Amino acid sequence: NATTFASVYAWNRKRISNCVADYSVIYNFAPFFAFKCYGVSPTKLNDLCFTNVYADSFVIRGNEVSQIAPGQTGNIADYNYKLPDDFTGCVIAWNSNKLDSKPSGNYNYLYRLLRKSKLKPFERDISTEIYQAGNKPCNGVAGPNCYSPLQSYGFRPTYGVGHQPYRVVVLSFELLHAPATVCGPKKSTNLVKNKCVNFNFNGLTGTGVLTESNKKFLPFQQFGRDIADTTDAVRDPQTLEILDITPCSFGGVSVITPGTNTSNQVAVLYQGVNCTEVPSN
Amino acid sequence: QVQLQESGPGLVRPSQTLSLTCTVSGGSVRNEYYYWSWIRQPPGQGLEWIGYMHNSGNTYYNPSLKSRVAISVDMSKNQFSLKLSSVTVADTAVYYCARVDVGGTLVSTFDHWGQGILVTVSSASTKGPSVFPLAPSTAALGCLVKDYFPEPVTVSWNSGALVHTFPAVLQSSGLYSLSSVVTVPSSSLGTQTYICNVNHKPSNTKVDKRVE
Amino acid sequence: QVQLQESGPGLVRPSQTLSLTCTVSGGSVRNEYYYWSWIRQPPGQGLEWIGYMHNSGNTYYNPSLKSRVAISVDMSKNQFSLKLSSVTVADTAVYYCARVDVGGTLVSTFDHWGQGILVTVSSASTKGPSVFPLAPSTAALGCLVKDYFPEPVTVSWNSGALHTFPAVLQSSGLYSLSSVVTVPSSSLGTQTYICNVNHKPSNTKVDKRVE
Amino acid sequence: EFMLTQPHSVSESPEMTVTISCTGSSGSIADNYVQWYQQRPGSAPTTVIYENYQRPSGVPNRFSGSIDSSSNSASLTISGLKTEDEADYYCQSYDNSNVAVFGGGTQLTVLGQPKAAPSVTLFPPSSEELQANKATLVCLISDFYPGAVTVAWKADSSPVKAGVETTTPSKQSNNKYAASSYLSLTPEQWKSHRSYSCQVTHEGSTVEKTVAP
Ligand SMILES: *[C@@H]1O[C@H](CO)[C@@H](O[C@@H]2O[C@H](CO)[C@@H](O[C@@H]3O[C@H](CO)[C@@H](O)[C@H](O)[C@@H]3O)[C@H](O)[C@H]2NC(C)=O)[C@H](O)[C@H]1NC(C)=O
Ligand SMILES: *[C@@H]1O[C@H](CO)[C@@H](O)[C@H](O)[C@H]1NC(C)=O
Ligand SMILES: *[C@@H]1O[C@H](CO)[C@@H](O)[C@H](O)[C@H]1NC(C)=O
Ligand SMILES: *[C@@H]1O[C@H](CO)[C@@H](O)[C@H](O)[C@H]1NC(C)=O
Repeated sequence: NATTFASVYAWNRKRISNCVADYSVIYNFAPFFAFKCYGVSPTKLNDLCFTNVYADSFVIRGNEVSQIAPGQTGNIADYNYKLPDDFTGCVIAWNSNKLDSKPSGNYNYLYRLLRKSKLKPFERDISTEIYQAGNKPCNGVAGPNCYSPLQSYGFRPTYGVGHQPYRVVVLSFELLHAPATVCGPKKSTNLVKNKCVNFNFNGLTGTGVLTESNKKFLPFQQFGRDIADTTDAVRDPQTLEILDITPCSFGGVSVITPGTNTSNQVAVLYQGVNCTEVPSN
Repeated sequence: QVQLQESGPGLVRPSQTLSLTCTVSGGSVRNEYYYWSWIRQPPGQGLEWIGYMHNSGNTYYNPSLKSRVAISVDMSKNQFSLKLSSVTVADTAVYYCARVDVGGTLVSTFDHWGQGILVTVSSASTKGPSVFPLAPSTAALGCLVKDYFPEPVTVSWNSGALVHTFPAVLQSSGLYSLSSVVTVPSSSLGTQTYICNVNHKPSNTKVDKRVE
Repeated sequence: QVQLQESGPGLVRPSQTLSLTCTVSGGSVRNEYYYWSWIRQPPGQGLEWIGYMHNSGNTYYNPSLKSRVAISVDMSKNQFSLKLSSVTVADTAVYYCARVDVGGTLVSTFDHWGQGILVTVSSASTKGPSVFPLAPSTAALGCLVKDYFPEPVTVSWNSGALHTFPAVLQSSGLYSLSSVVTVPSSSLGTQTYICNVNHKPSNTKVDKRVE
Repeated sequence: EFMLTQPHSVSESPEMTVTISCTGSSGSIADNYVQWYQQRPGSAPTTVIYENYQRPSGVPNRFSGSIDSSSNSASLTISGLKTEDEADYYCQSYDNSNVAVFGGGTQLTVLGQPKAAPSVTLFPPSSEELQANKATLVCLISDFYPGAVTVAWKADSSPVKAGVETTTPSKQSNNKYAASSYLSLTPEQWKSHRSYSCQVTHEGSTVEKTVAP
């Protein structure tokens, strides 16, 4: 939702890390017409993590949106911005003709053309020298055989989908050393007590009767274990409340049988548990 | 083929707001290379453009009707609805939904059009018109019909003599007006029993008026 | 995808062993299923195949110049270098390094190419150009500029008056440049016509009256 | 700032050539896709011109566009007028600031019969309605060949345009049209002014009648 957008030949490079990536704002800002992902499914972005996320923003035409993909050929996908074949990420683009256009012709957006060599993936060339196209070059002044490499976009109102300005944002995901620290939100739920609920406080998978505890911990301690290395107490990461992890219920049921030689009526015995935690006499 | 379905009321009170809807049938509204626009046809005037809306919703509205007209597309049900406020006798026009091509060239070539909903605006209910005679100067006699809202209202003479009639027009008072005229050989025959009659269908009321 | 890039000297003395290089990015030169070739192309002529070299030491050459070329390889830097000994003035051409696919049960197309570097051969190091008019005999006339070491040379007519043919490297290792104009009738010969040149790499300007 | 202007109606003999201009008196016109449309009474308008120099496939090949007079004033040139070409037309263009501007109504008709003069009849302003504190006027039009005519009012010393209502013309039994006009006035203005007049604009003529207290 930024106001000033970078050109396609000088696309923006913002390192995003050490934060929670709430991707709902992406779906809330625009109808995401050109939303297409290549490494992760368009819905599992909140269920995994990455080390660093790079957001590349630029403005192109509506037909040039198809050039933002791993392996392409075109004016932008050869000389302006190229994605590697191993691109694992999403491509977001939407119409922006309402702000990036003017009646006299918007000239702040240009695209490079006629480069002598294809740019490597994720490359940015800031130089803007003349394009020498002859063994009798100019004396530095642009003209014959020294044509300008940057051509201005034809951004104007009343244009069609083929030429209207479209703002594109490329979210590249990276994995390397220094393990992942920027993940999506996990949507924590409300706390349930006095029930045999499964708990996952900061990854502590288990099951037990979460009851209020009086064993005050230290400010820097989050879990608690007994002699048997079994976790029996955990703090809710939302507050300073401490809960004891007691074993919910387990015990061998013994069936009292007087013997089929006499009768068929039998009884059961739930060893080590109350009668209030089991499904006449 | 693709057709444009329309829905909405055509009778509202003045100084209010009205929201009309229009759904594209036989296809999909999320298809690219096309916009979606509403078009007005003022009575007695030419053709008037309201505004078009892309699938992204750039909101290209009319400059003269700023903050008075608005249309929003909803691709979830493949429909788009036009809304406007302060409806009164100022426009009382018909509105048409349509699509337009933007396939590379500039926005042009409206290929599909709607049916149209007559947006009539009035404050008073269905009431009988007022009749006034016309004095003579070959002479002629007539009667003036004024301030009638409903459409099924006709003018006649002597209950069957119909002499000529003329169409109506929605004047500034928000109501229509009619007129009639009969021919006489001379102005001396003005003392005859020429009776101009009108009727009101919604109330089954017939009013007579003698023109001396 | 895979792309290559050449680098090396641009102008060397004759009869000296030439040695270019080619950097492989996006791919491994230590991989099988692909050869690694060098393709030269004289200016305005066809492609002349030199040879391709497999990763397993198998180096091939063109029979017309086998006794001169010797392709090397470097698995550590993903590079391979073509060594061409006993260069001549006619060997100036654009050398393209290109990978060729060998996985379709037969040797196949050069799927990826480089950018190409146009090397030249010259024995001298500095020489001023010599101008000669093209006297006429509808008419046409011009001037001829030859015998100069560097490639870029700018020619102008009457310092602003109104083609300049591209340079060509002759047998002596020097370039040549031509220019010609046209007139609708021979009566235009009464006007003045001076042919001047601009030599930036040596700061030289020559004047020659043409008629 | 882009504006257009359209004439009321143009009529000529069959098989002739006519010219209807959009009159781009404001802003540039040649920098946009000039469009023409065709509408019948009741139904929605249809496309008759899709490109500045090309016609759509759904229309007979009898239209040609005059995009510029080398300065301004785009026009449409129609050759081979016949009875099926009688319909309404509207200019369509766009401003450089995305402001769409429709030209307006333009009715084309063929002169298959001589142009009859419109009959005009006036009457006193309903003395009973004058007692009812109203002084509305009424004008009658009939027996005119064109499908639509413009009505104008004239007072004793100045023209009258405000408060004028025009009825939609209707076809008679003799293939002619008839309409009516109304003018809303106050009794003080009727008592002060000397007289009023009603005139009907026709394609090449004008019929006017007067009325006085
Ligand atoms: C994590 O988020 C929870 C939920 O917002 C935070 O709990 C909230 O903590 C604040 C204290 O800063 C509570 O405000 C206090 O509420 C009491 C009782 O209404 C009032 O008397 C105090 O004056 C003060 O306003 C807030 O009620 C509480 N919300 C809930 C739902 O319990 C929690 O603090 C956050 N943890 C961290 C480390 O930020
Ligand atoms: C974007 O920023 C503008 C102000 O720059 C603000 O009004 C708007 O609410 C923000 N969000 C969206 C979705 O436009
Ligand atoms: C138990 O089994 C024995 C031997 O089969 C039998 O004699 C006796 O009647 C049985 N007891 C009862 C209560 O039936
Ligand atoms: C339930 O379990 C508790 C805990 O051991 C025990 O004190 C109590 O006697 C049991 N029975 C009832 C009815 O609470």
